Amino acid sequence: ILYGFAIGDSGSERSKVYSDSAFSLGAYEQSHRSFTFNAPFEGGTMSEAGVMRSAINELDHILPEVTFPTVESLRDATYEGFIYVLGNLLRTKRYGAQESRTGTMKNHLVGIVFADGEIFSNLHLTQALYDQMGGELNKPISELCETAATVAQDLLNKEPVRKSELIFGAHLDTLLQEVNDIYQNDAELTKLLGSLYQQTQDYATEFGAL
Amino acid sequence: MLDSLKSQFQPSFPRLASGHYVHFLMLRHSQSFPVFQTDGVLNTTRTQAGLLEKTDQLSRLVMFKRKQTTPERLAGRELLRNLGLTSADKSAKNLCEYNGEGSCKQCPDCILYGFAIGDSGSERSKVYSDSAFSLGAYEQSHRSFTFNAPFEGGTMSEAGVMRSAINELDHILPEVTFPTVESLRDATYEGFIYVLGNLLRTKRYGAQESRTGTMKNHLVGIVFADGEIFSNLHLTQALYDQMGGELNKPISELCETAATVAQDLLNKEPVRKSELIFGAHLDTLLQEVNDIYQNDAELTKLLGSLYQQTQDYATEFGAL
Amino acid sequence: QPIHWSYQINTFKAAQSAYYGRNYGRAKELAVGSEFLTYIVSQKELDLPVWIRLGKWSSKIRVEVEAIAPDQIKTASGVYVCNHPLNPLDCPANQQILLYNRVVMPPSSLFSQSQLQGDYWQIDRNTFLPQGFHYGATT
Amino acid sequence: MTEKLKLTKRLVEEYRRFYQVELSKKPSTHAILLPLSKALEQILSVPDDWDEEELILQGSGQLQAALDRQEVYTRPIIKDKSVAYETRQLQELEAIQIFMTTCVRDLFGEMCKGDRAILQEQRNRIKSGAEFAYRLLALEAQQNQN
Amino acid sequence: TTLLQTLLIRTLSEQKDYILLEYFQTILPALEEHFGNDQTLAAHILNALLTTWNVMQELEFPLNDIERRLLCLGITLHDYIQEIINICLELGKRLNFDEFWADWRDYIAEISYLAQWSNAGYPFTIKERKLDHPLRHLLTFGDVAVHLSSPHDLVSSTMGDRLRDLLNRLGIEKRFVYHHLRDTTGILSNAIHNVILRTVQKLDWKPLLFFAQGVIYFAPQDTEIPERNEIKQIVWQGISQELGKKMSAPTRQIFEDYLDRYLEIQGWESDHQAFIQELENYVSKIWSLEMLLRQAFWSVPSGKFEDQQPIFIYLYPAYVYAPQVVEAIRELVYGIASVNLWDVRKHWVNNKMDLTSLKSLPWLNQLKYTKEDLPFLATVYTTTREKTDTDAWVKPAFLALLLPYLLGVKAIATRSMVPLYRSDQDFRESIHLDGVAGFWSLLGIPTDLRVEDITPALNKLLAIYTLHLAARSSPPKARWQDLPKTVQEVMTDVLNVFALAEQGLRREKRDRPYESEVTEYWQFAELFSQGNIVMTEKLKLTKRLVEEYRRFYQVELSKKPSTHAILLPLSKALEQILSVPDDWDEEELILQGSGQLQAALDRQEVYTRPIIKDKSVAYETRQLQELEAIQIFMTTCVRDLFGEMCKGDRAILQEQRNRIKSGAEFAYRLLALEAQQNQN
Repeated sequence: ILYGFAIGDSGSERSKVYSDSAFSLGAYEQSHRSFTFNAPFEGGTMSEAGVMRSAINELDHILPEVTFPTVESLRDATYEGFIYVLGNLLRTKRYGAQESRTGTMKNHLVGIVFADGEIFSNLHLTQALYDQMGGELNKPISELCETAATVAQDLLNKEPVRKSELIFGAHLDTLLQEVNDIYQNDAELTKLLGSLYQQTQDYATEFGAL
Repeated sequence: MLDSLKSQFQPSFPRLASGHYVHFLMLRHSQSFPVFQTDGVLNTTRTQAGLLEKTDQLSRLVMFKRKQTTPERLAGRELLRNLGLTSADKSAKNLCEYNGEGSCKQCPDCILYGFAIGDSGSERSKVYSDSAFSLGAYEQSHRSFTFNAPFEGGTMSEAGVMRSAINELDHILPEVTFPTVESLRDATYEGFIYVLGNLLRTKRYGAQESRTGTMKNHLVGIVFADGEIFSNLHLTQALYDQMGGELNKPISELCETAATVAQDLLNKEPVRKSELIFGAHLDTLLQEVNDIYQNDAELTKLLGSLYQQTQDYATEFGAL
Repeated sequence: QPIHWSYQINTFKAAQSAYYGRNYGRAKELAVGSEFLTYIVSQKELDLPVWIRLGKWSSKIRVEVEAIAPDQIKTASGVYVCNHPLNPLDCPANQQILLYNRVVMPPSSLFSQSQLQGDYWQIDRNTFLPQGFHYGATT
Repeated sequence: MTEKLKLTKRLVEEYRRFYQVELSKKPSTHAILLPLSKALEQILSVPDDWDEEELILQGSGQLQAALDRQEVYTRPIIKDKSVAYETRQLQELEAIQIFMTTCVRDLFGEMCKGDRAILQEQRNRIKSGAEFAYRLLALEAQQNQN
Repeated sequence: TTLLQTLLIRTLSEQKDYILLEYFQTILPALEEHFGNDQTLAAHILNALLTTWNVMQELEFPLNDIERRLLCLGITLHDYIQEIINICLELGKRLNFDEFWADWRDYIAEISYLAQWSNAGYPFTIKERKLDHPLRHLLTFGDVAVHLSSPHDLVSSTMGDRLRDLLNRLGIEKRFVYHHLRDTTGILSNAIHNVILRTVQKLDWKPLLFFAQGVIYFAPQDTEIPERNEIKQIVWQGISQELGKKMSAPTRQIFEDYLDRYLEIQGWESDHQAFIQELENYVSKIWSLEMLLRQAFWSVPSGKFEDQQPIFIYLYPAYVYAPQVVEAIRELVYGIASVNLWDVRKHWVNNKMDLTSLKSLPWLNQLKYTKEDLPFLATVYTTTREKTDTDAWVKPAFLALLLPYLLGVKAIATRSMVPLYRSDQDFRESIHLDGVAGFWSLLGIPTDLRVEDITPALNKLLAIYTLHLAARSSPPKARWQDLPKTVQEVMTDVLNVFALAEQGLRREKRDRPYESEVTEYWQFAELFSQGNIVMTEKLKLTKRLVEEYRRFYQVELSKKPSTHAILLPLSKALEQILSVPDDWDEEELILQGSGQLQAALDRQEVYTRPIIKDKSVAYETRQLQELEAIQIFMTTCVRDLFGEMCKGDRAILQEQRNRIKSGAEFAYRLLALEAQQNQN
């Protein structure tokens, strides 16, 4: 229901989670490196009968501490549906190719904004944040997250959207703690997502594929 | 600013068309990878590169009238349901559904963007518009990205046999500009604020809006006139020529150039022009209209008044 | 009359506005790379618009227009082949159609070429415009 | 100013001003780049807590006390019989101090960012370019003398 | 033979047309080289010859056999007096007129006059100008007739006055008449046309020109026009007997109105009181019947058909066909081979990439299809047995480029049972391809092509097929499912042509290319680069780069060396540029890299160093030649490879590192092969 379906009989469902391509705050030249990979034979060398092993290529990887600004957006959720989607954003930790070996990331939620419709683009938040620093991007991650909260509030005041609630700063690091208290408790979590299940199943039989 | 423009609009929607056009001049900037497709490829056409009698042809991306008008239209219907001026529930007296026999005959969408039910009624769209063109060439302006879809088990194989999910798709690049004129005929002041609302409030276009297609609509001028002004193509060909094709310039220089080509063109076509909102008169119009769309009370008053004007039109001249 | 034309076949459909969905068509459109030639006839000077809209999608046409001066028209009568299109419903008495080729169309078929007997205007040495046509004159 | 790049020819000509060997002698790489090998050894060997200005007097003294461990045939200042020996030495010690300050500021400080790890990984590459630049300069002198 | 010869020579008689057989036997295969490459001049000239021949055949006394040969040659030269007597001499021997008859240069006074008065010093060969009367009027009949575009183009005075008064001057006594059908629809339009043909043939009308939508006939001057009410019920009986025979081993009511809407035979009575009813009516089951004819007579599936991946190629005429060429296209559409790209590659990599070789392959399976309908809309259709799209499109895309290059026809390739119907300026492109698999859009080849572009397209398409089948294929299973990746790497950077070559070698378990493949894969890189400067520059630079280091380092390929060996100076130029800090200048990088190259050369064995190994010359100058040969190479790598082409960016050089190294290994083998040949 929240992330959609489209294969086979019984129709298709639009994702209520709206997402976008995100951009590195820094330039590609400061933000990646190429590493070489080998694959020797288990005898510990790249030849198996004096025949060489053709297994040496190189792959490019994004460096640590590089930041990707984002707005992901949720349309028409229930409160448990919000806790599920927010749960995914805090509980996920791996992203790229080769998840099995690489690509851990740290998602800092910097704001939650309730609105009648979509706020600024992902490129626009990135270009605003780059301008606010003038490109002096070698700043510790806390100073960078505290700056992102302030550029985001500047941009929200230029958007033609009624903003019902703007959870930032001390209200956000209380809300994140109240959500950590759900996701660390089996009784609260089973109750809350069981309720969502009913809501999503109700939706399925009343309006969706059933 | 807007308080003076209240003088230009009609006081209520007329039966017969009039020749009072308010024209919105915009640059639509791609922000993330839109997909203006039909038939499995990105839409293009061959065009002359710019207005000065060129030998030089250029294949440019085309965003069809459908592909831009519907994202504006559906983002208006959502707002009207948020305000509770229309509803999605079939047992309510203010139901509207987007095209069918159950389409309304009275709500602001049905009167400004039109309907055709059949013998039970029809209405012409008051927002006239054109297919938009890429400022640069297609070959500079797109890229194809692979996409795959494995089993949740991380794997292209299940039961040891490969899943058939791998394919290319063609995507527009994140800064390519589409000059557009949108034009509204015989509108009330509140109809102009609704439609200008859609132009600034909607942000996703083309296919795959769930994952891609974010655009920034930079409005560059408003022009009141006795008839319709230039085409999108003619604005794009003028803008390409004003730059001489040196397209890799920042968005704000491209918006500042788009204002100067617009005024250069408007002087040449024979329609009389009541007003020309550009520069610092536009940037105050945009902030004072953003302040309507951020205020719960004034927007609920203003769009409610649109409702009455349109319900009154429906019973007096429309499909009843 | 089509002077240069090209066609695009592009699909169009109805939208899934609801979160859940369970028609569509192909349009053979005349494309942006195209130019067509027509002629207007009047008893008086006319403020013709430099932009018009046509068809299913209210699609923009640039009209560039020139008045044919009396130094290049001449009036005559006899038998002539009209190389222009013509609408047979608008054909008056004191014109008669001897031979024709047609292009089949709602709301009525046109002639694409015809041989007529009656009065005409030689507006250049290689086109002839039937004189006295008006809307529905056969009807 | 530009001195963050393009150093290598001046670095070699500045020691070629006080130490030489002819390529007609068919010399070793070790005999060609001798001054730079003493300068880079001194920079990398002494404790990493010492900063620039103490290195220059030590590294210059390591190079004056090492060219006097060789034949006057290799010293085109001390070999000029036209000049009184204390004034040969005044020229010698100002050539060494001017080369060796370009090795401590321009090479180590600017071109290698003052980091002994950056200098160490690219020592052999720096040396190689000085051997070739020495040969390139040796092939200029026979051009200007003919 | 070429396919066009092969189809035409079947349509002609065993006897009393042999001079036209000498034309297809000798002039035609030279013609379509010179004039073959909108409309194509080879197809214009072919239709011009045939239309002059078909009027000559009606002429009420036969012109002498000497004049027939000159009619054929003059109509062949006529699109290209002492200032023209030479231009027929120069062109006639290039068009092989000496194989038609060696005597042709004798008649050059007449042959130059027919192709454009004076005697000009060249006295006439012809028995008397009593033969020059019919001859010139024949030659000018075909030339006008083949620039008609529709059956109606005889009714307008604009071209019809001259076509009548020339017939009057020839004394034929036979009038022009037509049938025309304004809606064309798969089998059903072809059936309608051929029932009009068989029905008017009993009135002794004989067809003279064929068009996509109709026919023009020579006919008696005292003839009754067939009555509207008879041909309508006959063509209903016509379609009903063919579907009748299929069933044996509303639909009239909609069809009788469909002919009265879209069919016209010349001279049927009408009033404009009919168009009043057409407006009053304004204030289909037909295409389902046409699909039922495809199920019956093409043997395509009922109800399951998208899962057979059906792609249709529709072969419209260029403008006009002569009676013999529609009969030739009958022999095509019923006799075409199910194409296999495996032998089409083999016959094109052999023959050294000239696509004119493709003309000679056995494309078919003295007419044998005389009971089949004449193809006014000639459609050919593919079936494949793996289930994917790129596999569905590879044969149709090839056929849709190929058939216009063999036959001068116009193609639309589509999944659609309804076509675009072609007409006189819809004809402004030669090919359309409705919705090809994404390998097409990735190659950047247009989905719509004018006639000049078709050989560029066939070259790029076969170059990528013959490169995909080398690596990422297996001998019995072509794996066209991977074609989009083979295209995307070749288009990204042209040195990937050598990266694909090397993949081939590893599959084949072979460590080294054959001497032939070292030029073949270079001609592919030289082919894909043709329109792009930045790729052409990179390919020229990659050859020059090694041609410079080959002045100072040469491992002998006979000793079966490694890639590490072949590339020792390039591997040490790149490894130094990439490893050194990003702050340092180009003009210092050159000295440290030339030092490393000098240090590395001194670690190899002496025989690999061309400048040092010849002890014939003094050591101090051997050293000077080595230092300048190393320096100029190091200057090309740091200036032109790193600085200019790779924009001075280490990321852009690091991604190209391995494609450069593969391209340089193929360049080293090409230079070595070139040296060991040209030293003779």
